[PDB]
Amino acid sequence: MKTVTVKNLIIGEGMPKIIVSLMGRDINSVKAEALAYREATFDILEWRVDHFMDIASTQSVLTAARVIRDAMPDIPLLFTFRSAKEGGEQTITTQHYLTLNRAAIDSGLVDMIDLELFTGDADVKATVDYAHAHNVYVVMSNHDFHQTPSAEEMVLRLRKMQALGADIPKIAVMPQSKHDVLTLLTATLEMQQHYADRPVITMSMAKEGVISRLAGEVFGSAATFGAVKQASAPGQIAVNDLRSVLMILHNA
Amino acid sequence: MKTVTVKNLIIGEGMPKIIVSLMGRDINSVKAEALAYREATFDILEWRVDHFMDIASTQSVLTAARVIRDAMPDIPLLFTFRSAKEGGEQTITTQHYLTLNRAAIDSGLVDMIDLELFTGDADVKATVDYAHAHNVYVVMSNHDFHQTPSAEEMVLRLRKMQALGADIPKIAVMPQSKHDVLTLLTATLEMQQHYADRPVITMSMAKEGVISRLAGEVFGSAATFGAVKQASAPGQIAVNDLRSVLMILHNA
Ligand SMILES: *C[C@H]1C[C@@H](C(=O)O)C[C@@H](O)[C@@H]1O
Ligand SMILES: *C[C@H]1C[C@@H](C(=O)O)C[C@@H](O)[C@@H]1O
Repeated sequence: MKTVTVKNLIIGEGMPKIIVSLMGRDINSVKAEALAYREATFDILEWRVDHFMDIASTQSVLTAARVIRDAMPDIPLLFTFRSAKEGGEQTITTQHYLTLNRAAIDSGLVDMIDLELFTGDADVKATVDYAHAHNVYVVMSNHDFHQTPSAEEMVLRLRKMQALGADIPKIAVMPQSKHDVLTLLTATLEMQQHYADRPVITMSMAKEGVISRLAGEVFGSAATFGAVKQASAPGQIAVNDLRSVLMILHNA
Repeated sequence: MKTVTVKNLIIGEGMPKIIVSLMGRDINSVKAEALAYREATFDILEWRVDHFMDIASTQSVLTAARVIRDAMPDIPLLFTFRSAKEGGEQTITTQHYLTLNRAAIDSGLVDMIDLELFTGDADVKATVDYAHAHNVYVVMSNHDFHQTPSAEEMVLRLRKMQALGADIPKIAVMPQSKHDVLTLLTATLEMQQHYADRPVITMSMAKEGVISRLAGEVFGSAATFGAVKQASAPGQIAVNDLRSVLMILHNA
């Protein structure tokens, strides 16, 4: 295992780390959300950049990143543009997606970026190497909002992310049955037992999958997402309730 | 599904029911424990009769049952002699085991008895029919403190309990790996999806199995055990923490 340490938070040891997602449509709402979020308790702040409407302007995006960093100078900050293709709010070109992520890297304002695996291998690898050259970590990600692949497919997908240089592979899948939730846990455990080179983040979405957001410590998900007021994906529970459960499991 | 209702508690619907176990070595300690336990919040009281030292006297056992019922007139009360063979505190003959359970049935003091499947089919069936003739329900049980059978074996074991007339089949197994915890959840889900005639109670014991004590609602365990001060089996957590988690999952 190679853990990832950002600002004295160690990802891949101990209790799963709690991530919350800031969603602001405009600069004023980003400000208001940042000031509210700093009164919540969590480990990592994700900025969901795809919720921001003025996406075409790299400088508008950077101004908003600074509002967030100014509000929370000491928080681990993860910059995430989630494509509509993978369940996010809007669509941009691949070149603009890469430009935004590289601008985030260059700014020094963010600790981590999210890179979607299915952007394409060559672009992903080049952007991972750019991030690493500038001391930014990569959460490499994949989301299936329709269905759950087999455990074997999910393991191979997470292993491919590792091979492309991901610091933290991540997969979120949609259960169509309770059995699909167990499939996601099975894949998570296989990574823990047999492919334990990088911390991985896994989740089964929606109501049936909520147990997967709670059981990260035993089966090997390094982080989990909670909701401050609105979920950033189906199945997230209130962040304080998430924290309560994680502590009970850590101390059991 | 045929649910089991005891004193306005419905087992096999809604949130898993919380069971705690009263362990007293003698009549004075049974008294003290009953008075403490009635200041805890839970759904079913199990009296672990095998912890009681004066086991040879049916009348001493009945006196202790009455102390408990007097302290808690409205609680669902489950009478359980757990054999040392199945992880309990002492050994008695099969005939004395049956005598104690029948005396409990006859007393009107208890709502449910525990009957261990591996006592033997004919004795178990006869005692189930005696319980049913006297309006007492049967939790039919099996415990493996060493290892976890396959999911297929556990399903067939729980189905056999159903066939012998169990109102609530129950299995507790010891994981030797994290994979074994998933095996127990898999068997539980198979009962929910394909053999949903009776409520079943399932648990993977010890620290690795604790998630199985929390995830009953999603995968189909009808009840779960918590600890008031001391666990009655490995892996039980503090009852208030158990209750907190169950409510979070019920409301997620
Ligand atoms: C990494 C994904 C995970 C989503 C989830 O399923 O909780 C939340 C979303 O904001 C993140 O980008
Ligand atoms: C039915 C068993 C279950 C045990 C457990 O694993 O929690 C506790 C014990 O007192 C019960 O009789």
